[PDB]
Amino acid sequence: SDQVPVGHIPRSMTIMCRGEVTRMAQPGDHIVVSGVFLPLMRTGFAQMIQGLLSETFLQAHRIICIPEELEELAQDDFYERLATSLAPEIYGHLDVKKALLLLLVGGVDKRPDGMKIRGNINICLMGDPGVAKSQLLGYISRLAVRSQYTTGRGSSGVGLTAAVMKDPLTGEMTLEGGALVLADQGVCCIDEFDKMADQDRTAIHEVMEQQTISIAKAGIMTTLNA
Amino acid sequence: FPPERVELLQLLAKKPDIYDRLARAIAPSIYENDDIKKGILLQLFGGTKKKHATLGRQNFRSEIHLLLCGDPGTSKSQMLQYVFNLVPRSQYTSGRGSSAVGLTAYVTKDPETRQLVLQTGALVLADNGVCCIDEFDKMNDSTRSVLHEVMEQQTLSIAKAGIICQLNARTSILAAANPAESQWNKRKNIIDNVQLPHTLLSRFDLIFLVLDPQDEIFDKRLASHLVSLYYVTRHEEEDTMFDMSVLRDYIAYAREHLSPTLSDEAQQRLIQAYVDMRKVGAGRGQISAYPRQLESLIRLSEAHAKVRLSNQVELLDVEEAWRLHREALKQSAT
Amino acid sequence: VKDEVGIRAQKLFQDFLEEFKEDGEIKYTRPAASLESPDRCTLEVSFEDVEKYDQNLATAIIEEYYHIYPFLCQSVSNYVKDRIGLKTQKDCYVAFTEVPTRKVRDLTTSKIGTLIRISGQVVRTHPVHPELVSGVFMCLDCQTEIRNVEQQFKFTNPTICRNPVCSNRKRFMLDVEKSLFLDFQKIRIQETQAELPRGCIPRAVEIILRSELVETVQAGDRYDFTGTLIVVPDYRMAFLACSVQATDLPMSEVTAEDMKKQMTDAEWHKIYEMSKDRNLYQNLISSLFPSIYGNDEVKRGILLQQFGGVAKTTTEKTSLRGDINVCIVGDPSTAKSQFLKQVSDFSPRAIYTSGKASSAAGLTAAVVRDEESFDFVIEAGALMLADNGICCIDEFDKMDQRDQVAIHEAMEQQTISIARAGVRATLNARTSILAAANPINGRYDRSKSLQQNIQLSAPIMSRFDLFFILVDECNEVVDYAIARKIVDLHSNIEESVERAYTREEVLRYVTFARQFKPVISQEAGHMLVENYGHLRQRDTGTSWRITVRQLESMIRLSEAMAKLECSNRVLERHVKEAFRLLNKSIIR
DNA sequence: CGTTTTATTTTTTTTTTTAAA
Ligand SMILES: Nc1ncnc2c1ncn2[C@@H]1O[C@H](COP(=O)(O)OP(=O)(O)OP(=O)(O)O)[C@@H](O)[C@H]1O
Ligand SMILES: Nc1ncnc2c1ncn2[C@@H]1O[C@H](COP(=O)(O)OP(=O)(O)OP(=O)(O)O)[C@@H](O)[C@H]1O
Ligand SMILES: Nc1ncnc2c1ncn2[C@@H]1O[C@H](COP(=O)(O)OP(=O)(O)OP(=O)(O)O)[C@@H](O)[C@H]1O
Repeated sequence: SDQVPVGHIPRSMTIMCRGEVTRMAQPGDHIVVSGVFLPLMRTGFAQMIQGLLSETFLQAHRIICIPEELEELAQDDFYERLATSLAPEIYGHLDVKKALLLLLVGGVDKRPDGMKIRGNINICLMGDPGVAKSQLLGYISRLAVRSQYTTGRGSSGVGLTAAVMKDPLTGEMTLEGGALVLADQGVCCIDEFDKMADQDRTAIHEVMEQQTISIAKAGIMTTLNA
Repeated sequence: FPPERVELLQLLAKKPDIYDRLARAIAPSIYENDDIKKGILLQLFGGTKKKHATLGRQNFRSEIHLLLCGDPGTSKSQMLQYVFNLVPRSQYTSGRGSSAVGLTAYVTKDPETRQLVLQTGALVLADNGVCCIDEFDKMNDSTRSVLHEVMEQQTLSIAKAGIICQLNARTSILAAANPAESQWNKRKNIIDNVQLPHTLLSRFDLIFLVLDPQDEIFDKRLASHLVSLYYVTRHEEEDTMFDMSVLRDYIAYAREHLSPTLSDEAQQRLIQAYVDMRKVGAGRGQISAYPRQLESLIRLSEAHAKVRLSNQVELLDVEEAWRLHREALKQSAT
Repeated sequence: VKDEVGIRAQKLFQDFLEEFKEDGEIKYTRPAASLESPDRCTLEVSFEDVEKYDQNLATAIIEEYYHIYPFLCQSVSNYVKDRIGLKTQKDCYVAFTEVPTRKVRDLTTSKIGTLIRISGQVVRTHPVHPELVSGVFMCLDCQTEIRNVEQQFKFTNPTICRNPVCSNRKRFMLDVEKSLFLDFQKIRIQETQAELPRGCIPRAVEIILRSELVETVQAGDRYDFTGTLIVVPDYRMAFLACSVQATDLPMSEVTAEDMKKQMTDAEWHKIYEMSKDRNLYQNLISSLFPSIYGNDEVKRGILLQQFGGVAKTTTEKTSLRGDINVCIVGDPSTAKSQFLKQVSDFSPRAIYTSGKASSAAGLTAAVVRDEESFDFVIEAGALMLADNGICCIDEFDKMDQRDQVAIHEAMEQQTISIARAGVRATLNARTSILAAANPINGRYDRSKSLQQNIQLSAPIMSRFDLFFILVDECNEVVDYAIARKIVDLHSNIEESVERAYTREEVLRYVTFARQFKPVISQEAGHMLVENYGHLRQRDTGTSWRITVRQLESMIRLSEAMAKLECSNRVLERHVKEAFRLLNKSIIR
């Protein structure tokens, strides 16, 4: 989606990796593959084929996706310099950044009474100055591995979470969870949550109590581990 | 079932500490308004029916349901999660995440020839189990008004163009009701607060309050206790003995071969005190009782008789109602 | 042959049915005598017979049923030939009964060939769709006569040869016309309501039946089926049966006396004490809901709803009708649904069901788009199963703005056509209805019009002729009758009011009144003009929308109350009491 | 030692969803 010219629409290919290399990538990993282009002798009917149809496909080798540091980590012993080299693009307003870098930090959790405790920090933000919330959002979403982004109306309540679909040509439909569903071990960053919708606060509020996305929609009380 | 350990079965019934002792067990770490663990008193030594073997009429089921009202992020999920993490019939729910009509088994497209079947409903598979519901004044009018009957009727008339019947299912209910507002607005008796009338807001026996003590006093306690739940690195086996399983079996015996009756003793109280129950009805912006909660009282009668050893009715039990009720029912000052 | 065991069970079969069976005489020849018209072939025999004389050799019979049933069908024919002027044209139909024995859960592979008894409901059904089951043909060559059994699902037109070695794929087309074939139907049926489990649903199962059993089934009944489970030679499962056991001969409070028919209402001798002594009405106010208390007007009024209406002898230009539109409201926590639920026990087609759930397609069927059977079967439904019945419903409140499309039809049109991708016909509403709305905060605050106290749709309150509300008050001595009645509500000894009129004698006497058809040249019937006039003197004050659609009530309520006397020839007094509570209807 | 193989499209009713002064 960074190459596709002004007058173009992205398209997909198929991946068939067999044998050992299975289970070697998740959805939405930006990955680079070295393999072969190979056509596909789709034999069967003698008139729907028989064109020399050649519906090609790909063969696999690898899924590369664009302590070792310990001696150099010995070279440096400092706490504050992260703010000094994280997001240089604005001078000052360190306090917001250090507040973020805490969420980058983590490390608070316990399972007493059998029950868990939310060990994730969730900041709220009001303001319209020129802040470049868009700046820090892009910065974090790039450096924070396993990142996400949504906007003020791009994802209604079903999209950011799981949802449902309709088609009388492929079978039944599933949940196909959204960015908020997918962003575990990380952050999904909404921009202008104030302006999305009032009832939209509901399902997100459900995930306030973490890892609980209840759905009595596909005949379940499913969880999804938000 | 085990005949071996009969000793302690009788031992725990005749011990008046039932009020709190097992209730003290349930929240393992939390005192969180432990008049709510006495509200957990409501709940187990299992729940007898006045089924109607004599006349056969009317199907008077002894159902139980209460809610845990909101306006503060209190443990109105955590208990419900403690339960669902313990009871197998385990589900968690809330408004705006799912449909009101999840009793459907949808035929979006099927592996059939459009022999449209609605195989099994979801929210009703809790056969005497529980579905936890949260954030209750969240949904539209159709949602949460549609259920105005199943609560004490357990029927679901499937009167659609498809296949038809009158089915059965009955279970337990609890949620985290919320008014239109975050905080209960002061100066203002409770019937004004939730947007339900003095028939539907004043419906149950009691739908129980959850406030903050307006001072630091209560605040630091469970902090001081359970700040160090990370840092305690141990658990104290006190005289409130953490019953590993010695609790979990007696309740299973609690329903088997003695059978609570109701004779002539413990019923004249609110036979007579229905005077006191209803004559507070002369008033608007105040509230009295209505004649489904007296049913909830005769249902309250069932539990305490066998345990404490008179399966015929004793009279004190109704006090538990007043111990419960007027805690927010004669709190009707104006 | 092994199955000669069952042929000897078939010897056994003959041995008692031709011999002395019961009553000093035959049981199974009047069937035989009757079958001769089309060669009807349908005959019922008791299964207790295989206990009376076979001496519990049912287990020599009851296993090999589809195995040896054919042979039992052979026995039927061998019976008939022994005395009837006969040629072997006689076919098969055997429809066993008398099996003290009664389910879906008690089913396996293992259950083939038995005669268990099961009951279900009527839904989701299919029509006559015959089968030219037998027939003749041969191979390419010559042998053109085959009276064989081509009926097993593995049947095929081309055969190999008869006299000489012929082809093996060739076929003739042959005598499908001077021969004997069958006819049958097919449905879906769901688990009974006498049996009802937790969790599970009355799942659906599917079955066929014979000519004399065919099209003799109606809405929700309790019959005794036959347990001949059979395979699909696709597999998947099916089942089959051959015997059913779903008011000239009298109802309860009798023994045989004479009437217009055999014992249709014969027991006047005992009815009539409870027919005329007009305080019997108080039994019908008191001895019918002794476990219940409310207003005493409903408990003196519903009965004529249950009982037939007008059914007069007049025009073709327009219909006249008997029953009435009806309602009941109040607010809950007043015991306003006990009664409806009880009717399902009290009265026939007292289909207590919710209205909250139903669709506008609740009533008829909606669609089919594949060859289910014929690609257009949209004549299934929910209402017209009222076989001389009523459909009272709960939760008429949040209901949609389409149901009225049927209720508009209620007391004038009563006809049933659909604007779908199928066809249009019509049907006869046999039915009245009940109303089940409710108010917002309940109390119908007496400062605004009762129409406006709910303010629902336009014509609804034109058609519904009586509403009969019970509204709440706070005078607790009212309330202290109740619990002091429920003093005997659990205390199991005579825990209600002493009765004076059993349910079954009530239910029987309902009929005696419905075959009298009064005749009204009543001069007081001519002075209804004065009744209605002084009524409208009361209507003049308190100034609802009133007309002759309410006069219809003025007519029917009193005339059908003269029916309720089990009487022709209307009596004026019925009008005045009818006047009385109805003089409340404007003041209501 | 010879003589033959193989395709379907639009509308319903439910449960989803979505619109204007
Ligand atoms: N002190 C600063 N440091 C870095 N960038 C700045 C600074 N001041 C202004 N800018 C630039 O000005 C631009 C302001 O537009 P910007 O993207 O900030 O909108 P925004 O402030 O995010 O809008 P809103 O806050 O209403 O969502 C930013 O992209 C940012 O790069
Ligand atoms: N005395 C107490 N002991 C233990 N936990 C408490 C106490 N008081 C409050 N809490 C905590 O407060 C939290 C309240 O939020 P929870 O997620 O249940 O909110 P909620 O009940 O859904 O809120 P609302 O009903 O207002 O939407 C609980 O997780 C609980 O751990
Ligand atoms: N006159 C009476 N006779 C018998 N029972 C009464 C009478 N008055 C009050 N009651 C009792 O009061 C209770 C009222 O609550 P109830 O279960 O009737 O709600 P409901 O009327 O079914 O609500 P809805 O009709 O809206 O569904 C009844 O169970 C009933 O037994």
